[PDB]
Amino acid sequence: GSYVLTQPPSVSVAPGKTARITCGGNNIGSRSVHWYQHKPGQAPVMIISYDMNRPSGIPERVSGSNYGNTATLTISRVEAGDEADYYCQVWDSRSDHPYVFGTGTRVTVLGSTGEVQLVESGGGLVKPGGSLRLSCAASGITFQYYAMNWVRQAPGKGLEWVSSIGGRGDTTYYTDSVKGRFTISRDNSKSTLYLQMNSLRAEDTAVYYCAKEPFDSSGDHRGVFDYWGQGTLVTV
Amino acid sequence: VEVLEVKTGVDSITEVECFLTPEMGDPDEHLRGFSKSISISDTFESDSPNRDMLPCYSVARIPLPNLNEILMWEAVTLKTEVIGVTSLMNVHSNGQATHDNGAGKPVQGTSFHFFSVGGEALELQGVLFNYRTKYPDGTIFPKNATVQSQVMNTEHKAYLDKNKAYPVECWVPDPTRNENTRYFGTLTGGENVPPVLHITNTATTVLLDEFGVGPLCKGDNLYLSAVDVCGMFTNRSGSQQWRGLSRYFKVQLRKRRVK
Amino acid sequence: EVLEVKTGVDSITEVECFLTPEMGDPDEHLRGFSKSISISDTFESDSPNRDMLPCYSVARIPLPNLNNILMWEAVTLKTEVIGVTSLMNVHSNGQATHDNGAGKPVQGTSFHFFSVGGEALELQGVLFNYRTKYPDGTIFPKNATVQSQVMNTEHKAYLDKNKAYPVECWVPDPTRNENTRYFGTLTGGENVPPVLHITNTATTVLLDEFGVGPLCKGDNLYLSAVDVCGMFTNRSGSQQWRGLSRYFKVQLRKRRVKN
Amino acid sequence: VEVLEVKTGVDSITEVECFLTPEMGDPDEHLRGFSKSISISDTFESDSPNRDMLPCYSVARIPLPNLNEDLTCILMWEAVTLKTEVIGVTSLMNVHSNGQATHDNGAGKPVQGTSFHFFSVGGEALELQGVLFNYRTKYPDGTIFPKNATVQSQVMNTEHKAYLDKNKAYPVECWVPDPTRNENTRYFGTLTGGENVPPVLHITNTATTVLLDEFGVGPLCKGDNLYLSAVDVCGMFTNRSGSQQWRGLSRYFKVQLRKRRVKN
Amino acid sequence: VEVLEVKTGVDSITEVECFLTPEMGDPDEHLRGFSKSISISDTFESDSPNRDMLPCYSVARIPLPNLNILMWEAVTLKTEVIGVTSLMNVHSNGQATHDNGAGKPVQGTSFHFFSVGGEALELQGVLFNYRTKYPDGTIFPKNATVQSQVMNTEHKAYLDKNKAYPVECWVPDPTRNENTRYFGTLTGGENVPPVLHITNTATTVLLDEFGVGPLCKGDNLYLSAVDVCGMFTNRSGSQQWRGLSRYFKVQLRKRRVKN
Repeated sequence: GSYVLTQPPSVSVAPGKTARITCGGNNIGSRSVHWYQHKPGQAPVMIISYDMNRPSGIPERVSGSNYGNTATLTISRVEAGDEADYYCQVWDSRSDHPYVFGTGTRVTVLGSTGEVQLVESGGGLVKPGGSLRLSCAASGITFQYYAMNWVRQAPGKGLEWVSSIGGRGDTTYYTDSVKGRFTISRDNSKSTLYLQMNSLRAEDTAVYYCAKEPFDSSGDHRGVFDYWGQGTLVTV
Repeated sequence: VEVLEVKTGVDSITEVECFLTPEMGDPDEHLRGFSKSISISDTFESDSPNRDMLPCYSVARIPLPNLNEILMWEAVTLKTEVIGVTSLMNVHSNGQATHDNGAGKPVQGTSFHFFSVGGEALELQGVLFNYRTKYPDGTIFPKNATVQSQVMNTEHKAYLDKNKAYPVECWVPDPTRNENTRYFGTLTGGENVPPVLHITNTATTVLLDEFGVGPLCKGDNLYLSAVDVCGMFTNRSGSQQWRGLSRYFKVQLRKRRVK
Repeated sequence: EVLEVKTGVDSITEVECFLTPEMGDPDEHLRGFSKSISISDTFESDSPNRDMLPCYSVARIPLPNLNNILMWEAVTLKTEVIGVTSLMNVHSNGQATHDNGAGKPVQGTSFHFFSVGGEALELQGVLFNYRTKYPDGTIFPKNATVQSQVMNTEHKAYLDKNKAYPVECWVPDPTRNENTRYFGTLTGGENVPPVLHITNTATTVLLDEFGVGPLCKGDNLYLSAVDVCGMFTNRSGSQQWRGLSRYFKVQLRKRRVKN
Repeated sequence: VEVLEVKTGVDSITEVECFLTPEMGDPDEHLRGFSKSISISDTFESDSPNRDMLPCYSVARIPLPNLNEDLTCILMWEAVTLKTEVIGVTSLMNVHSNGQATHDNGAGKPVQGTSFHFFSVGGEALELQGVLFNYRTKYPDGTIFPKNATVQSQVMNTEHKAYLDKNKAYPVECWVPDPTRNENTRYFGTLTGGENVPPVLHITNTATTVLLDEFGVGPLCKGDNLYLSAVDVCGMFTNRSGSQQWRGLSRYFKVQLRKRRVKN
Repeated sequence: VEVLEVKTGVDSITEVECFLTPEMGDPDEHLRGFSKSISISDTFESDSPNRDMLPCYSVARIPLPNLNILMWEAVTLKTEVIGVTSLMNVHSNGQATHDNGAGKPVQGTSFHFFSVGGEALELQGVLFNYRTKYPDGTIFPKNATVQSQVMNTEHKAYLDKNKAYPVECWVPDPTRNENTRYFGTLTGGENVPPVLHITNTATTVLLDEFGVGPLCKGDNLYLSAVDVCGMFTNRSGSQQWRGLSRYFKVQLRKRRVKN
């Protein structure tokens, strides 16, 4: 099948105490693990890349490791703000499931609870067997140097990778559950990403997120989503 | 390959001219030809660098005129120089002042300048500074690193057959192989080391061995390979990034009969 | 097609001149200095003053009128930096090394470069920061893209004007310059000692591997030079480039060519 | 040995190719090719270094093919040309792994400071002479060092003669090649001392050293054994705490040998 | 002067052997071969150095055996700096490197220069600061303009006097000096190590590309030298130039010339 990442469904911690989200994987220690924070309604942010590296903005409190059959996110001085869903993610270049996400860990706090832009369009109501065109308008970046992705979150379920495209539009990959139905495409001049979703089924209802990969001189796939769009909900 | 006589005549000689751009890491488009700011790990055990922090070997596989219808293209002379050496005099752009009111700090510190011409992919040997360093998905690095990987582990053999893949700090030219390649490299380590870059179109390197035979291009393919880490750029905050430059190659080849 | 060299009393001529440095010249009191170097806040807001940018120096020297079809061929060059001892003026408006100490001598990044050719030196553009805004009055890489920081083949130019081509944008194009011999050394770093040798006993031969020197098209010899000796730190701590003139002496001979 | 004519033919020539790993001290497995962090003694009289703090000469004794399976009138392998380089020079650009920052937010301090690069090819064990920085230094059990060190040991004591005939044994700082012997060895060494000295390491497969003497005779391998010997202390690694360890690298050797007839 | 055959025989050859003492400024008798402590001026426009603060070119005019049309031709030079080991006196009125440390050795900017010629060395003027006021008793560039800081052709002179031509105003004129061989090295910087070799085995050949050496007009050989070894820092922190004498040994031979 795919590679499997297992996560504890939920974790509880008091303000001040430290929170540990584990990401179990068959020899995950020999794979680069990335971590995403997701608060309901907002764009997911990358908090750790390549096991333990913090992007500009993420505080020293947040900490990553990866050794055995287990990788570990560690938020140390926990605040009300830290309450969110945390996903681990790996990349398997050259496999039938290249971008693999964890099941997700919801953290709850039990005390007393802008150069790059990605703007999304196209979502809404549509009937079973119908069509819909998502678009994602990037600004502040030379689009052809960035591999781009569609990720979705079905009501209740976690993050599922949908489709990936290269910078030059050369490379296209899809999840097995959308192969013949969904088409990904780009207009580098108009600087926008497209998902043509036709022959829509009921299990496609989800918030569709636009996900950018880091800069690459060739626009190659790198296996990390360093910036996300605010998302667009499709219902059926 | 028993090497025999060289072909003469108007059509017996060809020329290959190209540039190799540096793979310094390219953390965002604004920093093409720079690495990411260098993070220092807490311990040897917990050293897991970001992919855009690792400079990589550059490689070009150039097809030559088709010869068959047994001749091979033989690389005889190389001209090479670093392109854009004067760019390192931009000491006014987002640098850290030497002192109060002073000009920017110029690119300086550890440098590695390396170029190779060969008739097959450059052959690599793996040596790791820290064997527990976790090299990131997307790079090709010494697999199954043991304690002996920090001095010499013969299991770590590879071919420089891909761009933005082979990190500079894992791989060196394998001196046990590379019979069909000529390689030249200089590491000038240290923290405040001055770059010394010469440019001239009057300097030629001869690629012939002690028997008068140059690299023989198998499958009519010439393999150019380069690294030019010129040193490190210190920006206002004190952060340091590798800075690299492209390398010009000009190779004279001639037709040689083999058996 | 290059043919036989002319012999006889009148078959040979000599060109002797000096090229003054274009360091920026912020006011008359500071001829051969740049303006004090400002550091920009970010890469995106880097807009240097014109008198802060050293430029390539160039001289186009008419030779005796010739022309079945003869051209002047540059054979030998003698060159040296004029006024090397001026860098021992360590008593004039400098910053003390320490309490009661002598002035801080000119030091830091240097670029010494000279070229002899039968046509304008051909330039390739490489930018340290592609978003650097070069000022009206200079000629610089136009339509700078992200790839301009490593290698953009659109940025081709001829060194055909004085006080125009900034040193930090342009290098000799190694893909052209067949009819020019160029020599350059960048010795970067912040505290680097200048090492300047002077002698009238040293001669550079300009002939290529075929025994042919630069052929002066339209009976014009093209001398080009940069001599940024390093930086002068004044009392306040601010740093200016200091440059010196370069002597050229070229021996040329008449050569018959065809077409 | 009166040296006579060189043998020619297909089978008259052989090649020896190997690497010598560095003996920097190896304080634990995590630090293979490093020394232990360097302690400074209180006085000259109380200087007793830990064994894993002392880099040692590396040595390899390589058997060559049997030559004299022939008849009356005695062949020896003669070492003619050497190719050598340091393996893993680019490893010294790992400036992100447990180092001390140059300054606030700066990259790690790179390996730098006093270095000793040395290689030898010979037909017998390298011959050593003893010179001690401090004669009262107490070298540890497990090393072989100048015995019966007198005051004159600090400049020159002719009693301190030895053969580099063992690995992880002969400390670098006690022993140098004995210039009074080593007739049958070619040795080359450079000490670049100082505290902030930049490493300058060249690599190329185009450079060849000729081992022949002024008479055109190279090292003659007694008992059909070639002796390779090396030291490559590249400088010192400063870790976060400020403590400094030697760092060394392996050395590639490639020696071309030819059969030579000798007499009586 | 059409140069013809060299004279042979016992009496056809002569030798000139002498030392030139350095003119560093000599502020009092106790400090012979030192300059005065270096004052730094407030501005460029108010820079008026003390005469005993300016090192000067040394020159010797040596009469040769009377000949006459024969002229003495200088063929080979042996030269070295006399008293290089004196720079190991690190116990005499110096500034400690650190607490309890030995004295600071002579270091920093150095200029080593020597010339052999058949006429006075010809000088070109270049000024660091054109508004520098050189003192009565020295010979310096007269009528200094703004262009004097890079190259002013009005500033021509002959090194025809001792304790007169300051080092920092004058360099050998590369447009003249046909009848002189000159060699000079400036190693600038504040902490630069002196590197002085001594040997009686090294010989410089003074013959030009035509096999002709300097021809001594009026039977006079002209030796000229500067050896500013660096600067001495004394306890107070003040810095003085230190110089050393230079040995010359010139082999001359009789040469016939015409018209």
